[PDB]
Amino acid sequence: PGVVMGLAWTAMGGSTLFVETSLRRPGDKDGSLEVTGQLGEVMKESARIAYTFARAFLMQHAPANDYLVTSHIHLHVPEGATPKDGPSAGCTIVTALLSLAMGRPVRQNLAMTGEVSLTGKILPVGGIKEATIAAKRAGVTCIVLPAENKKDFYDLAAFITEGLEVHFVEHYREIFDIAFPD
Amino acid sequence: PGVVMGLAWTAMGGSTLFVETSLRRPKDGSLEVTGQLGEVMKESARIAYTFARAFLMQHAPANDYLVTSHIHLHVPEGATPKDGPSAGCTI
Amino acid sequence: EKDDKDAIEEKFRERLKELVVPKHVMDVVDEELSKLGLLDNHSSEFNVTRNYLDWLTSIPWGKYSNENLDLARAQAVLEEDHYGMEDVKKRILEFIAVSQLRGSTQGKILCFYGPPGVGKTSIARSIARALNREYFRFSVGGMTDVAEIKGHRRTYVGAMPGKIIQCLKKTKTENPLILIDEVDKIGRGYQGDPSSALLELLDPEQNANFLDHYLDVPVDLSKVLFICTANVTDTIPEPLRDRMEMINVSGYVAQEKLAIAERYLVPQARALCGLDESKAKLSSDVLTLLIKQYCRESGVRNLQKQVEKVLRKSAYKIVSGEAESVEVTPENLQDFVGKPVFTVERMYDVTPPGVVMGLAWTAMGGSTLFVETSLRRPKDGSLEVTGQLGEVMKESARIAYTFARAFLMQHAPANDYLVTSHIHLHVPEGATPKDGPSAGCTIVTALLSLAMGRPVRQNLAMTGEVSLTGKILPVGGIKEATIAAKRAGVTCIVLPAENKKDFYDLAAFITEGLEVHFVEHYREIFDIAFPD
Ligand SMILES: Nc1ncnc2c1ncn2[C@@H]1O[C@H](COP(=O)(O)OP(=O)(O)O)[C@@H](O)[C@H]1O
Repeated sequence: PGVVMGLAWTAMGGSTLFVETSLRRPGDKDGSLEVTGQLGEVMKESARIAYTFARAFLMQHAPANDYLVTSHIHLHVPEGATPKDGPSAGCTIVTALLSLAMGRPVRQNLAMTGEVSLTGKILPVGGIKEATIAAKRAGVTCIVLPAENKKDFYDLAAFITEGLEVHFVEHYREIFDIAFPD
Repeated sequence: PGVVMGLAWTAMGGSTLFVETSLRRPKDGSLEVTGQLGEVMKESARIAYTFARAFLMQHAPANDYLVTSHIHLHVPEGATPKDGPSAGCTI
Repeated sequence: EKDDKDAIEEKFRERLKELVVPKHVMDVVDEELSKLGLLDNHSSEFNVTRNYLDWLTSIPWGKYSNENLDLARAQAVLEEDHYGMEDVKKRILEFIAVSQLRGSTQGKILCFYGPPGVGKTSIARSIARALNREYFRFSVGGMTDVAEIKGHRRTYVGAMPGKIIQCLKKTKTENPLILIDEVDKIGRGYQGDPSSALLELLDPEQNANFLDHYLDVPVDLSKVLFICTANVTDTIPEPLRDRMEMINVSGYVAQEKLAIAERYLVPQARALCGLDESKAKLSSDVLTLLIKQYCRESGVRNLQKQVEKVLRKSAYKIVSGEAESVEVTPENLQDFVGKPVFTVERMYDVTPPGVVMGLAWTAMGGSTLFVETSLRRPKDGSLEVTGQLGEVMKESARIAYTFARAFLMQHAPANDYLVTSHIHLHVPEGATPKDGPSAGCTIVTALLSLAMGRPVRQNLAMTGEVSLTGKILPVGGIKEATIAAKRAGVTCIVLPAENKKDFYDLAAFITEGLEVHFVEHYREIFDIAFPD
């Protein structure tokens, strides 16, 4: 729980990244989020946007849950030596925070990517070909992509697409059902 | 509610941008501005926040939403940098 | 081949007979002529020898333009060629008088600085005409290469002498008038620093012998009137400032702009458009309307473009056959220029509490400034400053805030607004960067007006640096600020007492109609801003 596999663009055929969340610390005080790793300014901002939406999404889904409001959460992307940037992992951060807050592991062999706004809308991201190739190399079964990237995904070669269950989403509410079927 | 469409200038012509605000937390309120916003755009948010806080006093005195609550302000497409006081009234 | 070369040698020798060639130059001619004698016409080096020797013969040696030394005639030329510019005209008249006493031509280094469009470049042509000199103009703003000043090496293929050397041939005299433009806009460069070359040009000791890179011989650059133009003096390099004599040209008020447009701008644009006075008519009201609404600069550069546009459309109208004669009345002005560009002279017609009008000065020209204060929130208060404020400007706000708190204790002890409230201070037009302690006293008035809830006296503009104890310090650009204040239609202007010299150096009509107050401490400003 608290670990979600993501997709990243790399010159060496792309790669898949992970997002790890953990409790940093065990009445009006509020929690805080710390982001570690060589994250760029755009990537750091996306974590703040994801953190705000994750808090808001929790009130509607589970008002009694106050894990994301009071607790202090540490977010780390492993392999900190390599620099990371881009809003690609915005939706991955939301799932990691939600999984940690709800204490439920995300669906196995599931990878997601795509920029997310603080209202929950999923925005298209570049490097669809690299992300899809890295997903197959990582041996994932389900891949979540923005709905606006449907043309990019279907423009790829036939032999790098079959065998992959791809989900196209517009809002994070659809990602929540896929990530946490229950 | 909390989302307003604005107008912007780009190299490839005009563009339309949205301004979305949300509650950061469920006694002084604070405003956080996200996105690759420039110094001029960041300052215009402070001016807009001050005026909107003052405008509510003369319009809805009983409404204390802006003075106490914590509001997060984000302009979508965070990868693309933005600057200018053009979006002052949209905020 | 030799016979053709012989004719080339003979014609070149004839040209140098009139010139008083220096001792070290004639030997250079002789050796080049000797090399030309033994070189064939088809040789590549023959062209270089032929061209270089031509340049040496073309440059005058000891030939001086016939200067005019009549004070009355020169003054009449200056008055008929330009309006105003008394300080510039006085220096030129004094220049002629000194030359008369000396009994021979002499040179000087002069600098004209002011807002663009004032007439710095145009007066240079009038001065040369009055002085019976030759006018030459070149610019150094944003220039990084020093080779342009002195040319390139002779052995280099496709190399030409420098602009000063090129100036000598075209002017055909050793006593020309040289104009340098955008001196304040020069900057440091990686390839080379032309500031060192400019220092030698403007140094009376160094310019006596100037070394180029093509002719490779010293040239007497003295006895040459050097005129340089700039927008501001602060950005001019310190060593260059000392060698230059600073003469200030200020902007023009609305009544001054109409006189320039009626007498100079309109006739010049009409003449170059092929029209006549009878066919094309521009009244005073349309010219007044163009200045008030279609222009905002302190100069007349933008006004000239608007006037030229009107004549261009009028010339097209008569050619197309719409009318034999075109009269530009205010009713049909929109058919020529369109909707007015500027509709409001000032952002705040009536200042609410916490709003005080200020004055700002730039290289662009004078400008008006506003300071707005508001309650950011309904143990210790805080002040937030917005806008593109510089480091100096932000610090002045801190000084003003501290003094404003102290002033309220001694004036309204029961009032704790400035200590127990969070106040946001904003200077509108946040896109434009702002810097300088000029608005120090303006910030104090804005904070005091907001705390007391009393609007400041209408049509009042103030400027001047304020100290921690309340002392008012002098500020620069008083002339530019006063012109902008007059354009903004203010009635009362508050200035530091140490700036009295700058304010009274303005023209009589500019000062007239303005209620100026000179202060040394902010206590006097409080009474003026808040009479009750
Ligand atoms: N007092 C004046 N009398 C006559 N013409 C003037 C006067 N002031 C300005 N002008 C006109 O305005 C124009 C100003 O342009 P110029 O001075 O060359 O710009 P800059 O100052 O940037 O070099 C000139 O062409 C000049 O004819």
